[PDB]
Amino acid sequence: EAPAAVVTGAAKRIGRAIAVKLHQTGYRVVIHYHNSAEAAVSLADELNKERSNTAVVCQADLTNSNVLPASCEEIINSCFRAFGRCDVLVNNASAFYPTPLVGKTVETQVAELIGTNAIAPFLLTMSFAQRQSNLSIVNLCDAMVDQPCMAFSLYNMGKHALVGLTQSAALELAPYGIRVNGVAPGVSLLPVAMGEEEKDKWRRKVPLGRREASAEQIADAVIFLVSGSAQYITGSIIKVDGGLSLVHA
Amino acid sequence: EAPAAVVTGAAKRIGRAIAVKLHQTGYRVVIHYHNSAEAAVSLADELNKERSNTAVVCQADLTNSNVLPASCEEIINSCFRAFGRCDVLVNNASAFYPTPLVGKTVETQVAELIGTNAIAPFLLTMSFAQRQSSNLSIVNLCDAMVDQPCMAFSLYNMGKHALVGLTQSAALELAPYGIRVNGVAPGVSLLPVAMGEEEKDKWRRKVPLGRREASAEQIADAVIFLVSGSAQYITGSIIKVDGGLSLVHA
Amino acid sequence: EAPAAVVTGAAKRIGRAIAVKLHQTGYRVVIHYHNSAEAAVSLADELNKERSNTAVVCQADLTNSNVLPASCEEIINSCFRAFGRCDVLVNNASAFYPTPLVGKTVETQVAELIGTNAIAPFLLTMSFAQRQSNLSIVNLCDAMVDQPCMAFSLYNMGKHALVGLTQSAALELAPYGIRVNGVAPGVSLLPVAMGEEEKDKWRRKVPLGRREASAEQIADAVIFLVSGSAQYITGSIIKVDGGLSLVHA
Amino acid sequence: EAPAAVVTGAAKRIGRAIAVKLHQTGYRVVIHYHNSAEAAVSLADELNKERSNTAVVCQADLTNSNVLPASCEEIINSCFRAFGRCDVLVNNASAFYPTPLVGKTVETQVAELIGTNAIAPFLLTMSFAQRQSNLSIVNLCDAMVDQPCMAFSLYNMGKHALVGLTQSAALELAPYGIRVNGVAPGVSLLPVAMGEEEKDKWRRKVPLGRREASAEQIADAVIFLVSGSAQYITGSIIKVDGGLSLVHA
Ligand SMILES: NC(=O)c1ccc[n+]([C@@H]2O[C@H](COP(=O)([O-])OP(=O)(O)OC[C@H]3O[C@@H](n4cnc5c(N)ncnc54)[C@H](OP(=O)(O)O)[C@@H]3O)[C@@H](O)[C@H]2O)c1
Ligand SMILES: NC(=O)c1ccc[n+]([C@@H]2O[C@H](COP(=O)([O-])OP(=O)(O)OC[C@H]3O[C@@H](n4cnc5c(N)ncnc54)[C@H](OP(=O)(O)O)[C@@H]3O)[C@@H](O)[C@H]2O)c1
Ligand SMILES: NC(=O)c1ccc[n+]([C@@H]2O[C@H](COP(=O)([O-])OP(=O)(O)OC[C@H]3O[C@@H](n4cnc5c(N)ncnc54)[C@H](OP(=O)(O)O)[C@@H]3O)[C@@H](O)[C@H]2O)c1
Ligand SMILES: NC(=O)c1ccc[n+]([C@@H]2O[C@H](COP(=O)([O-])OP(=O)(O)OC[C@H]3O[C@@H](n4cnc5c(N)ncnc54)[C@H](OP(=O)(O)O)[C@@H]3O)[C@@H](O)[C@H]2O)c1
Ligand SMILES: CN(C)c1nc(N)nc2[nH]c(-c3ccccc3)c(-c3ccccc3)c12
Ligand SMILES: CN(C)c1nc(N)nc2[nH]c(-c3ccccc3)c(-c3ccccc3)c12
Ligand SMILES: CN(C)c1nc(N)nc2[nH]c(-c3ccccc3)c(-c3ccccc3)c12
Ligand SMILES: CN(C)c1nc(N)nc2[nH]c(-c3ccccc3)c(-c3ccccc3)c12
Repeated sequence: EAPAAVVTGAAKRIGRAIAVKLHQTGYRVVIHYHNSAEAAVSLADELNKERSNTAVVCQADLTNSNVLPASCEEIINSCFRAFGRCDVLVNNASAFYPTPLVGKTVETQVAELIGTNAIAPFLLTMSFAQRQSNLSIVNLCDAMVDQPCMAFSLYNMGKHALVGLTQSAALELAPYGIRVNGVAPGVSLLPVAMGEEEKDKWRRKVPLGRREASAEQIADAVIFLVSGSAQYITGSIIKVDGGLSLVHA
Repeated sequence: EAPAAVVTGAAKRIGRAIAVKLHQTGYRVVIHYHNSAEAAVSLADELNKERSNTAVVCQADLTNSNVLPASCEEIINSCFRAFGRCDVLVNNASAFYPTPLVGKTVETQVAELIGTNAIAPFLLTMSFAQRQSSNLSIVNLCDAMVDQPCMAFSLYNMGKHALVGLTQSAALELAPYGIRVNGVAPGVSLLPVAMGEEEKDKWRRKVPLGRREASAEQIADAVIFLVSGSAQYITGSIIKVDGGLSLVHA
Repeated sequence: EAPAAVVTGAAKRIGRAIAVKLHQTGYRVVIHYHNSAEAAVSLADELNKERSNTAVVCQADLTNSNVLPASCEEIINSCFRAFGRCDVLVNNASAFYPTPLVGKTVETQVAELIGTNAIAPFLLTMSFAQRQSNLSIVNLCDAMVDQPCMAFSLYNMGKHALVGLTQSAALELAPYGIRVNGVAPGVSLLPVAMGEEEKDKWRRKVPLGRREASAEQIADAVIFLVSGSAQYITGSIIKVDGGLSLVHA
Repeated sequence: EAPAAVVTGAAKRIGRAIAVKLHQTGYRVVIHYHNSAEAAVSLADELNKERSNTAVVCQADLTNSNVLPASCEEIINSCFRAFGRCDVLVNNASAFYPTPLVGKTVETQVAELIGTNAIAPFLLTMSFAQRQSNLSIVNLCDAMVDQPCMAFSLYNMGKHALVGLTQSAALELAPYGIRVNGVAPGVSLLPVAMGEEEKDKWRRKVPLGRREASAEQIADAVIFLVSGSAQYITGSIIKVDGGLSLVHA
């Protein structure tokens, strides 16, 4: 029987590439999404056309609130309901925008940035562990977490907290055979929202090829960590950044 | 005119040691507290006996909620109200208890552990900056053992990791405003009030430098250094005060 | 045409396992050794018996000296002489013994521990780059480098230097398309000879399975890093440590 | 009576500021130097004029060689000869120049850069410990050690090794009551001869004040670490960098 994975924020960009690559490796997948319903459904259709009954969708807002724990339990339950098992969890969903220290209320900014990047991953990890082979969790971290973008305090706080969870959960879940690791992009998939000077600016900074990573290149590191070639790896965060984090100001 | 400082969770233990040391150094202090009203007012009294109108208490819950930003703005406002200025913010208040992955609800555990150790610091830092020859700084109480977490303390550890991020992010963003943001990271310092002595000494024997926990004063000494003119170029630095504990393998 | 790899300290233990796995993967290999002449020649014999003309040995002392640069240049030259190309360098060879602060002279301890663990990797890197495809270098680091063993200051200084080399070379060699990464064991392959009681003491410290890594598990991470699935990864150090580095005192 | 301190490389710039500030705090000092004999002699004169026979000079090359251990033992011996005690060691002396991976020979660059930045500090640390209250060692590290300057591998390796020494020696010397810490400048006291327009290119990068640290600001962290206000501080590296290491590419 085929193992099953949950991928959060899987309708597009990097999460989509991760879902596709896991599916290509033999996994049945739960495609979690928030607003991108059309793309999520379209992906499930593509994957199921490829192998019957190997993809479902699960919608949820991963903003922090009093109902988040239940939402996270529901996402995990989705995988068990469809597939009878949940082997892999990939915490990819993430809000990202500036929150200057000096439009949304600040409390809403806290809820979204800290929720998606950290609390939800924790609650998902909890539900995943409680519901239990090669079991593992992969968290999408930031290679430049110690050289933060100006004015992105809350995002960066969420991403540091995710490092904490990766390490703490690796330690605590190791007794149950559940590995917990991170994959930490530098820049990958520059937005269409972004100008040509701005994109070029980022690309010129990347030592290895002066270009951003493709989504597939991020997904390759996820595949490695969930594989049997990573059986002794837990609590490790693998940068997939082309050397970007090594470049001083 | 004397500068003024806000210390969170300053009614007892390390926070009090910090408020006391700042006060001795010439600061006027806002003693924030949550449940320890008697301890806070008593400290405020001691300090005002030393110098009149140099201490005030300020009560606030720093659990995450949708009014936390208001609460944090009020704390800073209380320093301006009392003293006409606010030079130093120390983020010391902290909830600490296990939250196993496998009867406070989890919502409450998330709110208290992430609110006190990270979100309140952020919102206080926001309010401190917004409300502004001077020496403005923020000191965050971090964990020296943040990368070797205690078993079953994931939310507390997430909170402290987030506080590293805030220290770095805020150092970067507030530097152009003349506001320095640093950390002090104890290893083991004042042991929990309810801990016994088979266990207190088990923590003590782990510490390379002296086989003993740090005194509150020793933690405060590092805080006083970072707020001082002797640290005028230091920002985004987290100073470990751990007797080498973080260097010891399993 | 088959790519080629130099593995230092490859006659036994972890370097041998890395050489065996690269070879099983399709590489021709230079098996470098210092003293284990017999284990080394036996390994080339066996690999060549499996695929003709795919392994050679190369003897060099990697202690620091004024001749170390020529010795490192010759190692890389030996790979080109045998195979016509040099695609991969694995800096595995390492002296390891205590050097307390309070039979070998200190001169000799410095030369052996700092030479093998840091200066030879640097010179081999230089010769690798100067002599020049998915080109990459993998350095064998320590997962515990920031929680050092008591009385192992020079060994630890070496392994820290190795971290700096991994990062500096990743940055500098990126424009040439050469990736530089690290694999960081916690405990792996305990000396057959170390006492059993001491062995079980190390084993009981590892969160994931309460056992040391196999040599093959370490090699798996090397294989990942030199592969086409790691083409945007440079300057990354992957712990393969079962969470050991995460455990407080 | 008054404590005593060795400062390596103390004839000018940051080492000189450290020596002066220690002396002003009440220490007697050994002013170590290599080439700068006029400045070292002149400094000791100035300090002895303040307080009689509270300063001596000591010349030594700290390049790695077979005689480096005796050289370092003689530096510590010189403190004992002059003042009968040695309470503080400041490892400040450092060679700094590029060593590209692609007329000094490379073995000489290894010897100078690894010798001054790491091996001499180790040797001085050994001698200091052997010859033994508030005893401590302060090592001059880099805030930018994980974002290395392009083509400065050997220097960066040296500074990484020095982090490792700081930590290893803190652990090992703690039972002797000797604390071991570091001070990590970002950019400080730029060379007088560097054009001001090149100086401004570094300055512009520093978040706190768009300027470099004074030598005195660096010395202030050293004075803190050696003081009774840092009596529980060991194995800590304090960045004094105006936020520079936080700024991304
Ligand atoms: N791209 C990079 O260069 C880069 C760099 C560093 C780190 N990362 C990390 O790598 C991961 C993938 O990056 P990305 O650029 O692909 O991410 P992204 O496109 O910014 O976001 C991925 C998905 O997150 C989901 N999401 C956002 N807010 C949400 C909410 N409130 N509740 C539930 N889901 C929500 C969205 O779902 P819907 O679209 O369905 O609304 C979105 O598709 C992220 O964790 C990111 O932080 C990426
Ligand atoms: N002690 C150590 O060994 C150690 C180790 C590592 C890190 N640290 C860090 O150093 C700091 C001081 O340590 P400590 O042991 O002195 O701290 P503590 O005694 O555990 O807590 C300090 C104060 O935090 C306040 N607090 C707790 N929950 C709160 C809430 N919901 N809202 C507002 N305030 C709240 C309490 O105020 P009231 O009493 O008024 O309710 C308490 O007095 C903490 O940040 C801690 O994490 C300490
Ligand atoms: N085993 C672990 O738990 C562990 C933990 C952390 C890091 N690592 C790292 O992983 C790598 C492999 O570990 P290992 O246990 O397999 O190493 P090892 O058995 O201690 O050393 C491997 C080889 O190093 C070579 N070597 C030693 N001194 C040399 C010299 N002066 N010149 C040239 N070569 C020399 C030896 O070659 P000859 O036999 O031919 O003389 C030896 O076979 C090392 O870099 C090590 O530091 C291992
Ligand atoms: N300046 C910065 O921005 C910066 C940044 C990062 C780290 N640091 C560190 O802070 C410390 C002080 O920096 P700096 O800029 O003041 O250093 P520096 O001027 O480049 O060098 C300091 C002294 O090192 C001595 N030295 C050089 N080679 C030597 C050798 N082979 N043997 C013995 N002594 C030798 C020299 O002595 P003589 O003059 O007597 O020959 C020199 O005066 C250094 O360890 C440095 O790496 C500084
Ligand atoms: C949709 N995008 C742009 C992202 N989405 C999410 N959820 N997280 C992101 N993190 C980054 C980022 C963060 C720090 C340093 C570099 C890239 C990014 C980012 C920022 C710039 C260019 C490309 C990616 C990012
Ligand atoms: C009241 N106490 C005990 C604390 N309070 C707060 N708010 N934070 C704390 N953090 C720790 C701690 C964390 C990691 C490693 C060691 C101690 C502790 C801690 C835990 C055990 C022994 C001493 C201190 C701690
Ligand atoms: C042959 N051995 C014993 C080694 N050889 C080399 N070249 N390097 C080694 N590094 C380690 C090590 C170092 C720090 C923490 C754990 C293992 C070790 C090590 C030390 C103890 C048990 C297992 C491995 C080691
Ligand atoms: C005399 N100088 C220039 C130095 N001397 C020594 N012994 N070490 C030095 N380290 C640096 C440095 C290294 C990395 C990043 C920034 C500055 C420097 C440095 C490099 C550039 C500008 C100012 C200082 C430096």
